[PDB]
Amino acid sequence: MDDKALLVEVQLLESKTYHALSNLPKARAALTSARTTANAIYCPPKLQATLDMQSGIIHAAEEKDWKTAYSYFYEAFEGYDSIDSPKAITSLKYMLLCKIMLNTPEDVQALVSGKLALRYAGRQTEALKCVAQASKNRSLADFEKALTDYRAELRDDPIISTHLAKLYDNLLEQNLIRVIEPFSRVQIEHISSLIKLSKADVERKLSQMIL
Amino acid sequence: EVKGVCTEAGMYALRERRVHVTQEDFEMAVAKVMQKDSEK
Amino acid sequence: PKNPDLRIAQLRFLLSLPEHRGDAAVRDELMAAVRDNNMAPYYEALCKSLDWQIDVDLLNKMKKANEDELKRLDEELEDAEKNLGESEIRDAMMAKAEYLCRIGDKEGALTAFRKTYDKTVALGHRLDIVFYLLRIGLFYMDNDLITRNTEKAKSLIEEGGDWDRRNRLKVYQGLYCVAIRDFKQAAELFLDTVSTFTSYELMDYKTFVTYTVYVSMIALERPDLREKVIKGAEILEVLHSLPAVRQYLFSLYECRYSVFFQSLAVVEQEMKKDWLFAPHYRYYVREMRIHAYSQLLESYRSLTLGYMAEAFGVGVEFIDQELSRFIAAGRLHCKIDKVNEIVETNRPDSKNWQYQETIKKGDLLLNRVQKLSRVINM
Amino acid sequence: DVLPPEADSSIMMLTSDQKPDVMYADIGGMDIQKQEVREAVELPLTHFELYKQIGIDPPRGVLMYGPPGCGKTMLAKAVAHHTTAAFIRVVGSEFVQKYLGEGPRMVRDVFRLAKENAPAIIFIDEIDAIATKRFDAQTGADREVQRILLELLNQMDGFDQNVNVKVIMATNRADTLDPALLRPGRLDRKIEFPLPDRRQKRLIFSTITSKMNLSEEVDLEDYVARPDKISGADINSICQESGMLAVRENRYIVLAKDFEKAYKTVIKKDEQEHEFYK
Amino acid sequence: GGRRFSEGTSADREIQRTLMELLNQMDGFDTLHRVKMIMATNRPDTLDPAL
Amino acid sequence: DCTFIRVSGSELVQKFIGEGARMVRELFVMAREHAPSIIFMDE
Amino acid sequence: TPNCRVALRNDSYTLHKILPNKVDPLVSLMMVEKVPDSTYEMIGGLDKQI
Ligand SMILES: Nc1ncnc2c1ncn2[C@@H]1O[C@H](COP(=O)(O)OP(=O)(O)OP(=O)(O)O)[C@@H](O)[C@H]1O
Ligand SMILES: [Mg+2]
Repeated sequence: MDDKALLVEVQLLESKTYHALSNLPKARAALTSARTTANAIYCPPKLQATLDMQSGIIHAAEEKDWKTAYSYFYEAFEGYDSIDSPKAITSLKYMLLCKIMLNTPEDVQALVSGKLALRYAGRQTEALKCVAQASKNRSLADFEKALTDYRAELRDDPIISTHLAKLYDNLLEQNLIRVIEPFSRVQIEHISSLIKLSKADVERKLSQMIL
Repeated sequence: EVKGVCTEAGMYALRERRVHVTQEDFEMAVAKVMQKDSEK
Repeated sequence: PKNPDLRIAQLRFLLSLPEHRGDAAVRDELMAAVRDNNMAPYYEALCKSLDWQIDVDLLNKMKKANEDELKRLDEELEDAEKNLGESEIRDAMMAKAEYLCRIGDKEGALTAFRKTYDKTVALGHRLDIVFYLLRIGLFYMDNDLITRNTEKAKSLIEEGGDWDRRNRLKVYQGLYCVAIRDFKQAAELFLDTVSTFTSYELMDYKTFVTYTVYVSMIALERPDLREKVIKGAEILEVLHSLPAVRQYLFSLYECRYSVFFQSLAVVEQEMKKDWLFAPHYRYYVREMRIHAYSQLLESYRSLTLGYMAEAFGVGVEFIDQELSRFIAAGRLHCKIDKVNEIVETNRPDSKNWQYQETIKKGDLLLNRVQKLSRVINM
Repeated sequence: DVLPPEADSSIMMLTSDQKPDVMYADIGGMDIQKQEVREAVELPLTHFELYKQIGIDPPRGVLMYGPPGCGKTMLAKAVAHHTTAAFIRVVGSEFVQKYLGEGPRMVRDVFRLAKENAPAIIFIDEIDAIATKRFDAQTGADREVQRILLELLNQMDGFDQNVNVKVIMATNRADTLDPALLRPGRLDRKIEFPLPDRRQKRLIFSTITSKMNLSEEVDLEDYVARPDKISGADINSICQESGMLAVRENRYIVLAKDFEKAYKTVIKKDEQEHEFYK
Repeated sequence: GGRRFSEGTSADREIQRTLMELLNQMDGFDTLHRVKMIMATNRPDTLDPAL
Repeated sequence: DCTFIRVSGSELVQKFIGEGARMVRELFVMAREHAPSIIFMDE
Repeated sequence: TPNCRVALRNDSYTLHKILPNKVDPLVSLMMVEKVPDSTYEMIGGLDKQI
């Protein structure tokens, strides 16, 4: 029939529901069909940023290029700027979780201190600042209290529950070079005592570093 | 337009910092070059 | 044509060198030898074969058909020059000399390819002629003629992009650098495995995947195996159909050391019977053993030698004689003790071993130029 | 004896008090052209290897054109502010010097200065003073200009795809150009700056009126809704006039009555629209 | 001033060069500060729209 | 092997054919000197 | 040759030496226009018009 713009919506909605029902390469194609369809509409006034969000979701769902996936969540928030407050505040989460995944933890506070993001204050932007602060001081126990405080918005999203376990490994070795740094030969019984973690798993994890 | 598309397919590959041109870049290139065909 | 032509050279290897296995190989090659007009490349193969006493009419029915294609070229060369195209004599047999390249030997090919090289003003036929000269120079192992036209190939690609003539070309050095014992080049020429197409010579793409993984585990260390061939979706899913080679690569990565030797015995047996790795299959594992040894040995310092029996490979005395010959070889930096039953390692600096290879090349180039200046000037 | 290179016109854009300090955020609503001038000017300047690696032949020079007052001179100012390369800025009506042979010497030492210095960027404005169509080999004032164009058409051919010299050129009338200048190998990329209509129009009101008071209540969307063919060079003067209309009343805060008097003052079209036609 | 032409005579070659030098020196890459311009004509029909 | 000459009637070209070239036919002096030549014309 | 450069002394204007080959004006003409030099190998699907 006549329309073209509503085809973009139903292809984007199928792109939601193959990913959330755990089928990535079928969700990859249904996104691309919405990519090649939205390239012909003269006015995508608001649906562009809605497509720009899951242009970043599925492209970060395989974790190949976080830098270009960060560029999608920026534009999806620029399109959500000052016109749609529920969709905008979640767009702060996907850019700064990516930035901690990018391992530039100080730049998280540099954005939210910016005057465009000073307006969108709330609970979930504080859920990112504490975790960025936890990865800033580079400690395991600093990460744990930030999870337990803001669990209602941190450990609730269906992609965060996937991306926390990969971030935990990176911050495990980030505190592990921190405490090991100031010395020479040392015992293994103290580094387990200074991380509050076991000895057999640490020793294998230490062995992976020198390999 | 064939040399218009096949040159422009590199511009999609270069704007996402790839080094190989892929089959989804060509079909994204058709919908823009034929869009200008649909303009006047 | 030269497109099914490499399987012939594999089956000639399949004929002669497995000595007991010479019955079905002399049948299925003769299934293709005395058809498709092949005349020249199997006289001495017939000498390595049995008698096959009546081949005379078998040759006469084919050398006639060789002449039949040759005489219609002799009926073409006067009708093409009368009302000329772009020298349509040459332009006809610039596609029919590759027949004569397969049928006759290189001489009908080389005098006709260098003929038609000067005909076409664009490289798009020239650079395809050069791929023919490369391919016959692998059959007759023309190691001095491939050095000429490879530069003459590569000098053509710079004008234009020619990536179906560059990425195609990279496979040829990738098969040549693994023909010679040069593995850090062969994995580098096999770096892509993305633009590498479902070709004619590795008609399975998955056989190309086996060749690019067997060389990749030698050439590079593990900051790069842990990024490139463990994370490539182009390389994971093609060995996802392979139970052995997925296990063969990951056992070194997962530190499953005992099952590493198990599948290595399969591959090294397979590497013996494979063509083009059989010149260097005994060079492979002795580099893969010492690669497997030093990875485990450089993590610890006070490892006992009897720990490696039940966790790395059985036989304590088998570990004993094998480490004894590699420290004596001047590699595998550790120092085994005997009568308190422990293996102690060291860490030498990257000066003396870097110094050691310099004094080799300095003697070798001085060997070259001293011998040269005696020959020239009387 | 051989010399270091030298020119008088221009020198090298002295880099301290020479940037015209306009940033990318000033130019409101030019999303295609801000993006597409990047791919032709400074993205091959820095990321040269990807163009070499894919093999897509980066453009030598670019011709930007359109109706007057569409940010042609403005977008060149912002490129020169955020560059990392040398920027060479010439006016294209200074090659007509009085003495003969000055001009062809004046052309060839620009690119020699663009060679020796850097991976630089040449910017020539009002090429209509040089590149026209019609000539007359009887006057001498027209025999000179014909030798001017045969220099830079020769000098743009003397590149080897290795030096990173980009030539941005901007005109107002593309009709009075010889198509010898627009052959591939010399000028391959053509950018028009069309006139903004409504979607790009409301973005220009946002960036201009961000600086002034504009008290609290004055609407801007009620002026974007109207028709009638407004440039980008007069939306500035809608706001430039209305501020003076408030300063005249000794009133330092913009009212909504000021914008109504200022809108009908700038454009001043009558109708040209005898209604019985439709 | 003039408008422009499709280049009829040889004279208005070098006047449009003299005109386009004026257009650039007004607002091309220079802070045009404290320099006010006043122009007068009987008929503004024949003016270049770029001016 | 033909000297592919195209004419557009331009005037930068004009100084290499002749000083006034009151005809177009003065092109043939350069054409009959590269004798197996081809003249080309656009729309 | 007619239309060939020379060197030339200046005291007596005596001919000195042949100065090589400058240009044909036809060569400069096509050099200005820059036609896209092509071949049959880049012709896409026009076999009957060839
Ligand atoms: N975002 C904008 N888009 C378009 N024009 C703008 C914008 N912001 C300001 N302007 C105004 O447009 C005017 C024209 O700038 P510029 O000189 O670049 O246009 P132009 O196309 O070069 O016109 P001309 O060629 O006649 O000089 C500027 O003086 C400025 O006042
Ligand atoms: Mg301007």
